[PDB]
Amino acid sequence: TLLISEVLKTSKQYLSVLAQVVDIQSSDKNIRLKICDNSCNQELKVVIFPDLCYEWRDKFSINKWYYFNEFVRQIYNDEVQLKNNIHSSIKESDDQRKVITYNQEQGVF
Repeated sequence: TLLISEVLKTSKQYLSVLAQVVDIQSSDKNIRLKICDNSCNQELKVVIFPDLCYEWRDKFSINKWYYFNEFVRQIYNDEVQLKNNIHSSIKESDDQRKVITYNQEQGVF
């Protein structure tokens, strides 16, 4: 598995990345995500296409970590992103802690 910091600069065609989903857009027949690391301060755009996108439609959870396995690296507008492809696979990370915090409106203090 490569870090997003790696992904941003690698020359590989195929990669696998463990990362957090910080944005979901289910805009029809495709899922578009932003994913995030602890290696970098930048997000990475991921597009999940027909086939794969069929099972992940309503599945993704915000801030959850997943293994994106054997995705394809591409460049669009000077921006690197990853895409689904025939060999691709996605798995929820089994070692993740759900933390629930509440923030209080501060104008009260």
